Amino acid sequence: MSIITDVYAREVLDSRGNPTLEVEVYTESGAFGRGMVPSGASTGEHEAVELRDGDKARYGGLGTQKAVDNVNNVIAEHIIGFDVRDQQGIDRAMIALDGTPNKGKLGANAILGVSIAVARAAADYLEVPLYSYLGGFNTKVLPTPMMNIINGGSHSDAPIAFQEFMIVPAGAPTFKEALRWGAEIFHALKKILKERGLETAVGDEGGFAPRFNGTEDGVETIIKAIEAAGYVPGKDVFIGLDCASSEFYDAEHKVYGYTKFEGEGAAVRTAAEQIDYLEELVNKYPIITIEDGMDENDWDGWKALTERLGGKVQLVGDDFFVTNTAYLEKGIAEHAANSILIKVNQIGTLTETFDAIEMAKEAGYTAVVSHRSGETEDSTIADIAVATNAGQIKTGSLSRTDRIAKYNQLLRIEDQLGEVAEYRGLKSFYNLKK
Amino acid sequence: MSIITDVYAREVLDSRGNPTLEVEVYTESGAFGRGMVPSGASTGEHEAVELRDGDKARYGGLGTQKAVDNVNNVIAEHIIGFDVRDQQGIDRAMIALDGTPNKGKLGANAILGVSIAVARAAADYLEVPLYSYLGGFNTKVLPTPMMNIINGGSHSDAPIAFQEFMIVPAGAPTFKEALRWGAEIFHALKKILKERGLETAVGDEGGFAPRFNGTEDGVETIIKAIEAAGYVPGKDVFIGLDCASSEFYDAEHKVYGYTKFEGEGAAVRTAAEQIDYLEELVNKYPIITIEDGMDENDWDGWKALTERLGGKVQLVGDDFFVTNTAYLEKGIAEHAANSILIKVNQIGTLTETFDAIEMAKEAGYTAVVSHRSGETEDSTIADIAVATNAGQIKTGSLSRTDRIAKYNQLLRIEDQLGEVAEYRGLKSFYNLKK
Amino acid sequence: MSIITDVYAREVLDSRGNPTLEVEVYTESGAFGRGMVPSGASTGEHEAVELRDGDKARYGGLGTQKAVDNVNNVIAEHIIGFDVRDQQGIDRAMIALDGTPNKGKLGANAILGVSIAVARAAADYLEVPLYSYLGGFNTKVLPTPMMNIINGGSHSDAPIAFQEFMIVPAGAPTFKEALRWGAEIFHALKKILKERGLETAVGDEGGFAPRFNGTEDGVETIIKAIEAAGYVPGKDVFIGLDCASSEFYDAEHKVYGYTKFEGEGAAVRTAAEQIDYLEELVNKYPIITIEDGMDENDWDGWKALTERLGGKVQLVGDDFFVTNTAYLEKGIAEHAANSILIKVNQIGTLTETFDAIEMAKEAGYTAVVSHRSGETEDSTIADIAVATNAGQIKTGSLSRTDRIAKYNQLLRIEDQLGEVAEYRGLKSFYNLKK
Amino acid sequence: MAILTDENYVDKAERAISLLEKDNKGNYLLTTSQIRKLLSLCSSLYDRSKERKFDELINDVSYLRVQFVYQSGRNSVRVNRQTFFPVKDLVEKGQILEALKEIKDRETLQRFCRYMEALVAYFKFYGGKD
Amino acid sequence: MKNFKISSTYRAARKQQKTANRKSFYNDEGYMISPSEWADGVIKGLINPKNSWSNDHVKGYLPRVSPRSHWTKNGYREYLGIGKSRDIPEKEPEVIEMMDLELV
Ligand SMILES: [Mg+2]
Ligand SMILES: [Mg+2]
Ligand SMILES: [Mg+2]
Repeated sequence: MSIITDVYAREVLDSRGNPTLEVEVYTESGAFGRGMVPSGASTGEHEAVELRDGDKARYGGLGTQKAVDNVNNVIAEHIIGFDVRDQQGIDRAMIALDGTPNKGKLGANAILGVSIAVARAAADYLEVPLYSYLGGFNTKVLPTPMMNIINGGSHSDAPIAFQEFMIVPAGAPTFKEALRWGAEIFHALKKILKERGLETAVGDEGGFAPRFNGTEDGVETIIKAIEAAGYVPGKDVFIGLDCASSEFYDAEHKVYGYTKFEGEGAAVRTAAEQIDYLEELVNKYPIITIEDGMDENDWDGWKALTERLGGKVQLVGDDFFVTNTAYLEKGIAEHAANSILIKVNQIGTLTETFDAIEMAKEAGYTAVVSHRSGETEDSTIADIAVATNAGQIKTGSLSRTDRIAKYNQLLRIEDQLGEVAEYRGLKSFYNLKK
Repeated sequence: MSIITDVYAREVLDSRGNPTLEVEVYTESGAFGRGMVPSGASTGEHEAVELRDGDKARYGGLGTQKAVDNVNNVIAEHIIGFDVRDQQGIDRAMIALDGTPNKGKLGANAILGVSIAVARAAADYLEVPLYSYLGGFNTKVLPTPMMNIINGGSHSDAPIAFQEFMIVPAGAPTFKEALRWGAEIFHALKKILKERGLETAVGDEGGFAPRFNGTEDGVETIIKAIEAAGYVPGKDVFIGLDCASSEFYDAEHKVYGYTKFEGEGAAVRTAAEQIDYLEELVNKYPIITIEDGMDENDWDGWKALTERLGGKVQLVGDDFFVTNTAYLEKGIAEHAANSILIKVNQIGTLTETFDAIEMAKEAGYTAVVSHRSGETEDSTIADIAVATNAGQIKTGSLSRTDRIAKYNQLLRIEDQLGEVAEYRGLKSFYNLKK
Repeated sequence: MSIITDVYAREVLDSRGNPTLEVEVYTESGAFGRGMVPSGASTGEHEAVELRDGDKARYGGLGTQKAVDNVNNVIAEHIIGFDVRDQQGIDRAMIALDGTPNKGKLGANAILGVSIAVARAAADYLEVPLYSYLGGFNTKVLPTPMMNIINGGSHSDAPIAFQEFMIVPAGAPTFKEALRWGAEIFHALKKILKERGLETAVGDEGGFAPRFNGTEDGVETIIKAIEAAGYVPGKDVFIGLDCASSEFYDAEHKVYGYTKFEGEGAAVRTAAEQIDYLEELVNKYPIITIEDGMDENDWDGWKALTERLGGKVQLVGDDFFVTNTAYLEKGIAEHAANSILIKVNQIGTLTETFDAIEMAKEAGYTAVVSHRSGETEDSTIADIAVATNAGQIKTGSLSRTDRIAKYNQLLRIEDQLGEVAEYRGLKSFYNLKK
Repeated sequence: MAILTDENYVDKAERAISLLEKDNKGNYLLTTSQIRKLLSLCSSLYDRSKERKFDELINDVSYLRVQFVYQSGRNSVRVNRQTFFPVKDLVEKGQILEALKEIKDRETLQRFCRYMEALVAYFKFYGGKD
Repeated sequence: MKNFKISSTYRAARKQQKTANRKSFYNDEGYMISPSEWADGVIKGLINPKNSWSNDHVKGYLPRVSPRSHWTKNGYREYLGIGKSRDIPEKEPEVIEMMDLELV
């Protein structure tokens, strides 16, 4: 009735034209679940690694046929016969079946696809919404969106070291209003960039990568777009950063060389000077979030940055924690960062994703459910964000259905919740003080 | 058990960040269907118009709350009670309830959303795939895709007057191989443009808009990308054009002015000169498709172009025919074009879409199911193409989930059909001799 | 089939012999849920009040016929027709129908009984365990039990001002072993009290209330029982205190007068002296938690106590926060305590209970789901503790089944969880360091 | 001051009824069937004020006033999903209640009755329906 | 209506006699109108879309309605329209009148 009868994987395309896989789960009564895996990384020291074919004559070595065969010929036989509502048991069985810390034998993509498909099939069997199945009865908080609007760093050729600039409409009454505000600021920025003769064609996440003079130019243009849309910066819409400082960090010189992206006249700053630069940016602009402000190995720099700025601006560790429970626990013990970026494919299963989210929540940190560069039409991360009541999501810009699908799912969730739906905005930043 | 008990529309976003709507249909036994509407045009004399709010405060006058209320208050009361498998009856009831030729009272988006949601709910009730429900038991043909890869005209600042350039992998054995070839050619073109220093960001349809020297430069770079991927131009992969010649048409002087897009020194061509230019392009390059080679009102030019090139080149009427049964019948009688571009939201109803496809097929024309600039995660047009056995689809490039979703649905359909699945390729161009 | 069809209420007895109510909910398909209410307080400025009949002829004025009639006549007609899985909507409807901040019109007991009955009927309809319905798929943590061993204060004639002494077997590997250790220490202490001539009769919560020579004698006897059972104090089993300082606090002189419970020769301490005395007790004994160490209105003294002992010792606010959202928010903002005692009948609704639990969790506080002095055979708070993964519970001693029922429910939950169940023990005290 | 004088009540009826509400088609909303009892009472009271003095006509005036305040709130006409209360707007625009308040002797009573006759006459003039 | 429900036989009769496919529409005054003007009036707000249409007619004198059931405290099924009700009926009103010439 709920016993899993069929587990079947196939190879599909992601939003970047690269192969990924999807897994379909069928039970006895006809309950159906489909999980599509976002594209992650096949290399990593302590992050779950996805399995790639490595056949240079097929998709440039990015095929996912090996992981499809792993699902169809290994995982399917182990999982068929389980109860579809035994998500923790199935995920534990798959982890034990892989037998390696980084899920390299079967592939983290294969395991994640089976986990998502099983969870969705169980929600289909129970005839409950997916967020209701995942987070229980008390799921009401619509996450505060952190919408990427301008790209820098290695995502653009402009002289900007920081990788992402984002708008956070934390002053909106509802999620529907926040989405409308974000879309209107997006279109106002599009108009402003057209007037200035800058490029408008969008990147991987749907945001622009224009030719700016620097970080201050981009932040000021974002402020101008916010005001052109008709909203107050620092009251209605705030600014978030994704510096990705690990890209321009000299390991042996222990400096943050901005010259890699900002020309030979840029500022090569130490960890302390980087802290003062971030503090200057926070005191100058309505910046409420900074992501990857220090290198993934600059633990002392992260602790000093948290001491200096951890009470007024959210500090998110993306590569600092790489959704690893061990790294998150060490960072909590050492008072480094106050927020973790949750990526479901960098850990492997939904059980461990929720374990990381609850460990971050129990320590006062904020969990930000995040997209990847290669996404799909699957919008499970919106259901994860609502189910955990995380209160924050980072699912891209307002310009591609790889990103807009999550916003549409959040709109559907808010409509379904109705009068019990809650949008908290600045209250979602419970890691901050006042 | 199949009686419709609920019709509910809600306003969501599209792939460009502009509002559209989605409809959900619930029947008595719990069968569920969801239809999302691609964004079309609210203006036009001889095509179905969409209903926009026009309130400049909300979304810049592009809100769809009016059409959502038309579904929830007008269409819902009439449709609730019908059998969900009565697609034609529901569609005719909606058309009669509107009362206008252009569906401007209720909105074409509203009617199309209800039509798609009803068809999907009927397929869900019958527990059959959507293409099987739409087209019957004899659904086997996988469409040959025309993948947009380079954009010019109004979508690029380069001196190119042709709106779109496309690759057609008609030499593939299966659709899976055709998709792999398209993705590899896309990535090879991306590498070539990166080496050339041209912009690599994608547009609305997922393709690049580089700054080429001209049309010949763009076609030659496409051929270089085809050969860099290891495929033969003119045997494995062909080239299609979407001229959109109505954009640079000087109607007052009855002349085609390339000076609008290709600079001040661009050549000026009459109808005969435009035919000669298209024929020269066909002779120089492996061009198998030309779309909107003439203006939507140049009927004599269309007749002359079909008399000159119709025996070896597919000529598609997009603005010429506007998915209109009357215009298509007039073109069939006057031997104008040999193909029609089919957009479901330009007609507003699945019944009329299938009527137009059947009329095109009965006259030797090919029907090409197409996308719009703003799409959704809805991939119904793939099921429409497979259900009608149309043999051709035009659903964008290989770079955004608004386009990749249709290719993923076609991959799923091909996997479902198994041995039955057919990919004609060059044989899907039955309008061409030999 | 999930539509609430019948809501019945009746008057039953609690563990103290005083009346309470129970509510049964039948849905359309026959799903059934029974919720019993623990006895609470009908008076209080900022806690939910229960409705008593006030008829001194019946049950000494403690009958619950008025609230039973409120459920049977008022609440039932409003709730019937709702979906049984719409717990948040039902709870909001009952709160609105009461129309009082402290739920004094209908009674908190009535609303809580309907909430519990609805949740259990929804879990029965879905054929899922109650903790799975309440907390979702990621419910695995078996709470660490702080179980009462010795009583004092107003519950005993001993010269001890501290209300409760508790044993916490946080060194146990599993919850089964923790329960076995608690039972064996309980029996060893019973033998020790028998060999000393002290009375071994149990009180309301199941613990002994013997006459000692003071607090130090009581803690020494508990440590001796821990060693006699074969376990190491400070590694296997820890000591918890419940001072209930509001009982022996004189607000006029702002001093904690131990002369109320320890005799004429007792010492009178100020806020600083009280904090010093708690610090000396912590440094002398393996005390891991102190509950109500300072008066419920002494915010400065609570802040000083958290400044001094709040890093290494858990500080639970029972009367300090009274399971109130506003008090919890004020304490979080003011850095007062690091734990909250959650009593479900102090608010009267499962939705608000879970909201308080998540609010405490997000601030780094621990939520301790607590029993009442008059309990029932209902064991829902065990499923509440497991569903929220709170990691700590407080359900009395190891005697009367009004306590043993919750431990049996936790044993059942651990057995169903199997290999998934986690007993964190000392790791569930995440509000502390290292 | 007084709202009704012998030189202006006729012209006052013009301004009272010309501003009455109207359906979209232009016809009136009030009909004679709604103000029938009020006109009958006014006519009878005017008829009796000739022979019988005012010290025992106060109760008839109070009955007329309570009847006005009843028929104003009772009568309602619903057109195009929109309800309207024509007698109340007639009383409001024509200041019927305020005129009733100033009735203190025979002369003002007869002036008020003639004002009511003017109101109904001119209402019939502009296409009022029976 | 809570004491009763729509009967299954009437629902089936309405289902495949297809009475819902032949709806009639009315304006605010209850006069029959075409679906186009009904849609026009509902959009402009001159018609209430809820109470302004009819589902043709079901042929065959079928009972439209069946009793609705509920659960007692024993867990048994019971009709919703039966129970303790009340107790006030008197006996009758015997009005004598033993003089009326009753026609045969
Ligand atoms: Mg990053
Ligand atoms: Mg076109
Ligand atoms: Mg207490």
